[PDB]
Amino acid sequence: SFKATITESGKQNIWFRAIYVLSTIQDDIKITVTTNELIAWSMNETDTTLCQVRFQKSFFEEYEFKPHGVQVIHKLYSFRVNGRHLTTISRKPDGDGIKSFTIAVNNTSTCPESLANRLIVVIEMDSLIVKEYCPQFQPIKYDPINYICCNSTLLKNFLDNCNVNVTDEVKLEINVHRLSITAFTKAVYGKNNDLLRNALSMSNTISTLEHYCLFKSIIFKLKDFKNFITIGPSWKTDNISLWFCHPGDPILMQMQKPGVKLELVEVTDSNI
Amino acid sequence: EQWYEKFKPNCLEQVAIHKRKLKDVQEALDAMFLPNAKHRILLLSGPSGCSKSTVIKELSKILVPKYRQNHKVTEFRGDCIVNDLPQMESFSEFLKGARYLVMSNLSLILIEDLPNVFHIDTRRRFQQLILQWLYSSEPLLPPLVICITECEIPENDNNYRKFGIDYTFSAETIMNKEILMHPRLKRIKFNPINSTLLKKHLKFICVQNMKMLKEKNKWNKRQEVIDYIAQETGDIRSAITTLQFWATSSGSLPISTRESTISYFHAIGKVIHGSHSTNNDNEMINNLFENSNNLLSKEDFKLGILENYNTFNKGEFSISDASSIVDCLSECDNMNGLPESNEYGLREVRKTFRNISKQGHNHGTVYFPREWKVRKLQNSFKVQAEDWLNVSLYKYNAVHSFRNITLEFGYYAPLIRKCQSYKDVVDRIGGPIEA
Amino acid sequence: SLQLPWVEKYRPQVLSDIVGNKETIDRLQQIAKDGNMPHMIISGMPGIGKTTSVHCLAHELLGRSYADGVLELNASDDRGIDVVRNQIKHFAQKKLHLPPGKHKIVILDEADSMTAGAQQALRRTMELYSNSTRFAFACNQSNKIIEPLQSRCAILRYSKLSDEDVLKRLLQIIKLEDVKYTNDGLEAIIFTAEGDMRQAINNLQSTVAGHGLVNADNVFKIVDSPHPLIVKKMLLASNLEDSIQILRTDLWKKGYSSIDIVTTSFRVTKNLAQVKESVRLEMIKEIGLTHMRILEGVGTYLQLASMLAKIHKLNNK
Amino acid sequence: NKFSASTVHLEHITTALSCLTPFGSKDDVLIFIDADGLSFVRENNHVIKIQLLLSRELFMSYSYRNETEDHMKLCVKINHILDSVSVMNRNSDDIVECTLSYDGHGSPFVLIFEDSFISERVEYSTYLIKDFDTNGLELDRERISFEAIIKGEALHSALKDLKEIGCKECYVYAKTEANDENVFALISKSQLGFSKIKLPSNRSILEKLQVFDGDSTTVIDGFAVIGFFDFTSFDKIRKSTKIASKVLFRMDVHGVLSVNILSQPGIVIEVCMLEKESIDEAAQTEIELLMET
Amino acid sequence: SKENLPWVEKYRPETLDEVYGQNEVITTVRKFVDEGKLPHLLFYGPPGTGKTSTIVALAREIYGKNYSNMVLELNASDDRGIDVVRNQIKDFASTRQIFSKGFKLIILDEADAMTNAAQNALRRVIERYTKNTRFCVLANYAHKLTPALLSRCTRFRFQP
DNA sequence: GCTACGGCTATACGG
DNA sequence: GATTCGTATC
Ligand SMILES: Nc1ncnc2c1ncn2[C@@H]1O[C@H](COP(=O)(O)OP(=O)(O)OP(O)(O)=S)[C@@H](O)[C@H]1O
Ligand SMILES: Nc1ncnc2c1ncn2[C@@H]1O[C@H](COP(=O)(O)OP(=O)(O)OP(O)(O)=S)[C@@H](O)[C@H]1O
Ligand SMILES: Nc1ncnc2c1ncn2[C@@H]1O[C@H](COP(=O)(O)OP(=O)(O)OP(O)(O)=S)[C@@H](O)[C@H]1O
Ligand SMILES: [Mg+2]
Ligand SMILES: [Mg+2]
Ligand SMILES: [Mg+2]
Repeated sequence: SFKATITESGKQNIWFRAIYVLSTIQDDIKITVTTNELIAWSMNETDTTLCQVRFQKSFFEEYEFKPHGVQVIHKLYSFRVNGRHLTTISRKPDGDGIKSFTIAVNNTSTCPESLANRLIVVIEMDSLIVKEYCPQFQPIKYDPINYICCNSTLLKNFLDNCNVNVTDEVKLEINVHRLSITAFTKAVYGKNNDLLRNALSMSNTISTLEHYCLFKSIIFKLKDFKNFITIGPSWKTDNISLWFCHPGDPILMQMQKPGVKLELVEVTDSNI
Repeated sequence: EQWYEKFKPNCLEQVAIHKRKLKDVQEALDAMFLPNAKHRILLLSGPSGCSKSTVIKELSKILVPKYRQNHKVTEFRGDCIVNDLPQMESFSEFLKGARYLVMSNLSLILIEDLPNVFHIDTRRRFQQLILQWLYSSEPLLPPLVICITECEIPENDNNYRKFGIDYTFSAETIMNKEILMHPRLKRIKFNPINSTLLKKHLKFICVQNMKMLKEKNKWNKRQEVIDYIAQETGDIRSAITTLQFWATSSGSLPISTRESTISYFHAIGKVIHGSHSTNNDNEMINNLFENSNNLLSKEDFKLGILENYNTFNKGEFSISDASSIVDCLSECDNMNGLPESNEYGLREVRKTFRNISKQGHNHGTVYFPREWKVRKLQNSFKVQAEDWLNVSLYKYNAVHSFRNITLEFGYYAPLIRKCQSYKDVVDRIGGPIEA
Repeated sequence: SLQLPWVEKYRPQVLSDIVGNKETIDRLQQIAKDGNMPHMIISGMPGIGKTTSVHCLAHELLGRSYADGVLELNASDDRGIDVVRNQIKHFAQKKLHLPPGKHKIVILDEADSMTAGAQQALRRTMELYSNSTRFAFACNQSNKIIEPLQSRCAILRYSKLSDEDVLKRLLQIIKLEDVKYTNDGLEAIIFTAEGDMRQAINNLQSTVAGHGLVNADNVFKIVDSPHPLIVKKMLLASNLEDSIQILRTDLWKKGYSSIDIVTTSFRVTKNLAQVKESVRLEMIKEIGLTHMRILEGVGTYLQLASMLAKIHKLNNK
Repeated sequence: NKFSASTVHLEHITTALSCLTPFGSKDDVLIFIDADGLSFVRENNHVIKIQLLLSRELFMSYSYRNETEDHMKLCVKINHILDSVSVMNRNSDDIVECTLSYDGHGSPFVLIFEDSFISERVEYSTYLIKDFDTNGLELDRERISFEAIIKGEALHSALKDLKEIGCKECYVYAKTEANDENVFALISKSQLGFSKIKLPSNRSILEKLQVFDGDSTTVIDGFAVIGFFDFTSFDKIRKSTKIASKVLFRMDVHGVLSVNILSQPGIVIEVCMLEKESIDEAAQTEIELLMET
Repeated sequence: SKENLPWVEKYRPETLDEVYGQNEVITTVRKFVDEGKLPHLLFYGPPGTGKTSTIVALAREIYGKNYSNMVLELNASDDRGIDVVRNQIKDFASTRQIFSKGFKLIILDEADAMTNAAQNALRRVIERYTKNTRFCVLANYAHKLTPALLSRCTRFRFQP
C-alpha cells in the first residue's frame, strides 16, 4: 500500500532525530499514513505533552500510497510501532552512510505472514550492503492568545545548558521591552524545615525577538521542550512559534522546514 | 471475554464493597477534591480482589466531572520504557507531569502498578518522591490515590538478606513511618469481600447466564456452588473466574479456588486455640507449615507464642502447663533453627492447650512481642554508655570495659558525679531500673 | 546411538494419550475444542503430566500458528523483570490473525522459581493484554505464585497418578516396544514408581536393558524399594531389636547416608498415622536432636541407634 | 633459554592480545611455541575456539633452541597478562623492545620491556594444561559446504549492526544462483523481529562464494546452506574483523564455521565456532521464505 | 609419573572391567552403551564406592579418544550457580557434536552441593536437549537434590 | 595528517 | 483465630 523512500543526508538526520525524540516521549511511536503527508506523533502517558511531526510527500523521492487500521475522515491508515526499535533502524551507522532509506507497508492479499502486521523498512548503504528489517506494528485509530517568533539557536544554547534532572520547569515571561526565560525548580521543605529538594533558578534574557505579538507568565516542562527544539537543527540547509493564551491553557510550539512540519503541544501551569 | 471483565460493574451500586467502607472512601475522596484539602494522598491497602481500584475508578467517574473547572483516572504504567530516561527516573517524570493535572485538566492519578520496589534504590527513590509530594509547596495539587495489595512474598532469594519487602508486600514494607504517619496521608484498610455480597453478585452473574446454565443442566445446583465459593474465598475476581470455569465445564471436575495466606496473629491464634475447620491438630499444623513456612520459620513467631500463650484463659491455667510450654520453647531455641524445632514447639504448645481446653473459657487478646523495644533500649543504653566512656576519658584518664559499665558504672558513677555536683554526666546510664 | 530414551520417545503428543486426572484432561479437551482458554495455574508433584498437558493443549489450540502464537519461557531461560517488560510485552502486543475463540498462549513453565518483581509486572502484563494472549503457569507448589496472579487464573490441581493409569501407560509402552513382562514385575515397577510416570518408565527401561524380562527379581535387583517406606517400617516397629535390624540391614549396609535417614524420618513422622500427637512431637524432638548431632559432625550408626532407642522408650511408656 | 623472541612493533602483539580478550576476560590462555611462530589459543565452553599466530618474521630474533620437543605448550592466565601490560603501556610512546622468554616446563613466562633506561621484567606463572584438546574444534577439510571470501570492513559493519539490533540468535545464508548471482546474508533473531543483512554480490565485498554438496569439490547451484549460530559466539570475531583486510568463511556438514582473518605478514586469526541444534524446524522454512521474499 | 602418585589415585580404574563390587550397575550401563541409548543417570552411594571411576570409564568407553571435547565435567570445585547453568551448560547442550559420537555427556559430580535454583533451572535443559546430550548426576546425599531432578534421572545405587 | 575530548559502551560493584 | 462493638435482618 504505502511506500516512501528518503535519498538524502540531512533528510535522514531530521528523520532520525524526530524518531528519537518521539521515542523519548512515549515507548510506542504513532505513525499515520496520508495520501499527501506522513504524520508521526507521540503522546505522553500523563497526556500532558504531544509532539507531532508531519512529513509531506515532497520530502520523499517516491510516496506511493494505495489504501484500496484504515479510518476515513480521505482514507488514513494508522499503526503503532516501538520507538526504541525504530530509533535503531533509522540510526546512521558510523563508517557507512545511507543511500536509500525506504519505508513501506504491504497489507495486501499478495503478502505472506512476513509482511502481515510487520512494517517493511529497506536500507541500502553506499557500500551496496542491503539491510532488511521487519518491525511489528499494531493498527490503531488516529486521535487528532499571544504570538512569539523567537530564534531557535538563542534558545538552543541556554536549553542545552539546562540539565533535566536539576531543572524541570521553564518560565516564559514575555514583555514588550525584552523576553527572559528562566529554567527553575522549586524547593521542597521537610519535617523540621529540612531541605528535601533544592531550588536552582538558572536564567537568560533575550532582547525583544521578531514577532512578539502580545495581542505574561507561563510554566511548562523542560524534558520535551529541549528535544523538540533540537529536532529541527539536524537538517542543516530555525524559528520557533510560541502560541499560548492562559496559564491553564496548552502552549503550541511550531517549526518549519521545506518538507517537514513540526508541532509540540504541552500543558501549562494552571497557577495564576 | 472473561466473566470478571464482561460482568464488571457499571456504577457504584454494582461494586462488591461494604456500605460503611464505601461511605468512608466516598467522603475521603470528596474531601481530597477540595481546593485546599487536608489529605493529599489516599493509600488504599488490602488483599487482592477487594474492589480497591474497582471502587476508585467508578468513584472518579462521578467525582472528576464535578470539580473539573471547564472524567477518568490517569494510571501509572511501570512497564513503559522510553528511550532517554533512567528506569529509576520513570516515576519521577510521571509525578512531575501528573501535578499539572489540576483545574481545567483535573484527573485523579491512581497508582496501582507500583514501580519496582524489590530493588532497594528505586524503592528509596519512590519513598522520597512520595515525601516530596506530601511536603510539596504547590498551592494546588491533584488528588493522589495509591493502591497497595497486601500479599505475602513467597519463599525465594535464598540469601539470608531477606528484608521486610522480601517477606510481605505490604504498605509497611514499601513506605516508611514518615509517609505512613503523615498529616496529609489518609489510609483506608480494605477487608476481604464478605459472603453476602459475593453470593449476591455471583447470583446476579448467574441470572445473567441463566440460558447457558439451564442448557448444560446446571441451574438447580447453582445455589450450592455459589455458597461453596462464597465460603471458600473472599476474592471477587477469583470467585467469578471459578464460577465461569465451573459453568463452561461439562463434567464433574471439582471446584477449586485460589489459596489465601494467614495472618501472623491468625497463625498465633491457630497454634494456641486451634482451628474450627479441623479437630486434627496434626493436619492443621502440617497445612500451616506447608502453606505458611515463610512465617512459621521467623523467630518473631516463636517469640509471639511466648508473649501470647498467657492469653488462653486470661492467665488462669496451671503453672505446670506454662512451664512445659516455656521449657519446650527454650529447648527449641537450642536447635539452631532446624525444621524439626518449630514443628516440635508448635505441636507441644497445641497439645498443651488442647487438653486443658474446656468449654466457656473467656480467652484474652494477643499482642506482638516487645523484643524490638528491648533491642532499641539496648542501643540507647549503648549510646549513653559510650557517651559516659568518652566523656570520662579526658577529664579523668581512665579506660573501663562495657561489661564493667553495665554492672557498676551507671548506678555508682552517677551516684558519685551527681553527689559531687550537689555541692560530666550525672544521670543513670540507660534510664532507671523499674520493678 | 540415536535412539531416544523411552521418557522422551513416548512423550504424549495429544491430550487423549495423557492418562490420569480424567476430569482435568477432559476439561482440557473441551478447552482445546472450544478455544476460549482462561488463565490457568497447573500444580502438582513432579512427573504426573503437567507440562505435557499444557504443551499438548497449546498444540491442539493453535496448530499451524503454534510457531508464532506460543512463547515458552522456563527456569533455564532468564525470566527477570526486564524479559517480562520487553519480550513478554512485545509478544502480547503482537497482532496475529488466529481463528475465532483462539488466543495466544504464554507457557511459563516452572513459574514457582520466578522472582517477585517479574511476577508483579506480570500482573500488569495480563491486565492490559488479556483479550489477545492467555497465560498458562505450570508449577509444583502453587503458593510460590503470588495471590494477585492467582486471582486472575483458574487453578487446576493435578493429583497423584493411580496404579491403574500407570499400568495402562506402561502396557501401551510395552506393546509399542515389544518387551517381555509378567504381572508381578509390572506391579513392582508401579510400587517403586510411587505415582511417578517418568520414574516408572525409567525403571522399566533400566530393567529391560539390564535383563530383558520384567519380573519382580530383575526389577528389585536394579531398582530399590522406596526408602520412606523402609523408614516408616523401622519407626513403627514394636520392639527395638528389629527396628535396629531394619536400620542396619536395609538402610546402613545398603549405602544410605545417615543424614538422609534422619531427614526422611522427619517427613515420615509428620505424616505417620495411628500415633498420638504427644508421641509424634517427642519423636520429632528426638529426630531433631539426632539431626543436630549429624550436622555437627557425628554421623555414626550409634547416633541413629540411640534415636531409635529413645523412640522405642517413648513408645512403650 | 629454550625460547627467546624480540620485537619493537609491540602494537602487533598488543592488537593480538586485544583480539583474545573477547573470548573471556579472566581465564587461562594456551601458548604454543614452535619454530614457525608463536600462537595463542583460547577456548570458551567447548563451543568456540580462537587461534591467533605470530610468525617468526614478526620478530628480529626467534631462537627456539628447544631440541628435545618440536613444540612447547604452556598455560598462563590472561588476567595477569592484561593487568600487567596495561600499566606497562602507560608510556608506550617510548621505544620499547619486548623480549619473550620461556626456559621450559616449570619456568615462568618472561616479558621484558626495556626502554634503554628501564628494563621492566615480568614473570608469569605457568599452570597445568586442561584435558580438552584444541584440535577437536576444527572443521573437516573435505566436507566444506560453502566457502565465502568477504572484506573486513563490510563484515565488521554487519556485526556492529547485529550488535546494535540485539541479535539473540543469528543465521547464515549462502546460495549461489545458476546465472551469476551469489547470495550471502546474516539473518538475525532479535527484539525487532526477523532482520536480514545482505552482503553485495559485487566482487569487492564478496570476492568468492562457492557452495558445495558436502564434499568441497562439487559446485552446485540452487541450493543454500543455512547455519544456526548463537550471536554470543558469533560476536567473538567482531573485535578481530576490525583489523581484517579479508575474511574467509568456511563451513562443513558437521556444523562448524571456520572464520579465517588475515591482517596486513601481520597476525593470522582462526576462529572456529559450533552450530546450534535447531530443534525447531519451522525457522528454517521461514528463513527460506524470507530470502525468497 | 604414575609411580609417584598416591595409591588412591594410582589404582583408579580406567575401564569398566576394573570396577568391582557394583555388578548390577555395571552390567546395566554396559548394555545401555551397547544398545547406544544412555538415559539420564544418577549415581548414589557412600564415599569411596566408585561412582566417579564408573562414570569416567563409561565416558571413555563411549567416546574413546574424543572424551576431551565431548564430556563437560563440572564439580564442586567449579562455580555452578544459576548463571553457570543458564550459560555454560546450555550452550554446551545446544551446540552440535561435530557428528563425532552422537550425543554429548555432562557429568555433574558432587551435585548435592548445588543450589536449588540451579537444580531447578537444569530441569528444562535436561529434558529439552536430551536428544543430543545426557546428564549424569553423582551425589552422596539425596536429600539435597530437588525431587523433580531426582524424577528426571535414572537412579543407580552404589552399595558399600 | 594528527590530536584531544565528548559520547557510546562493557564491566565490576552496592544494596 | 480470639474479643468487643456495631448493624441489618428476619
Ligand atoms: N461486582 C464486582 N465488584 C468488584 N469487582 C468486580 C465485580 N465484578 C467484576 N469485578 C472485577 O473484579 C476485579 C477486582 O479488581 P480490584 O480488586 O479493584 O483490583 P485489586 O484490588 O488491585 O486486585 P489486585 O491486587 O490488582 S489482583 C476487577 O477486574 C473488576 O472488573
Ligand atoms: N498421564 C501421563 N500419561 C503418559 N505419560 C505421562 C503422563 N504423565 C507423565 N508422563 C510422562 O512423563 C514424562 C514427562 O512428564 P512431565 O509432564 O514433563 O512431568 P511434569 O508432570 O510436568 O512434572 P514436572 O514438575 O514438570 S518435573 C514423559 O515421558 C511423559 O510420557
Ligand atoms: N569398585 C572399585 N574398584 C576399584 N577401585 C575402586 C572402586 N571404588 C573405588 N575405588 C578406588 O577409590 C578411589 C576413589 O573412588 P572414586 O570413584 O574416585 O570416588 P567415589 O567412589 O565416587 O566416592 P565419592 O562420592 O566421589 S567421595 C578410586 O580412584 C579407586 O582407586
Ligand atoms: Mg486492580
Ligand atoms: Mg515439566
Ligand atoms: Mg567423586
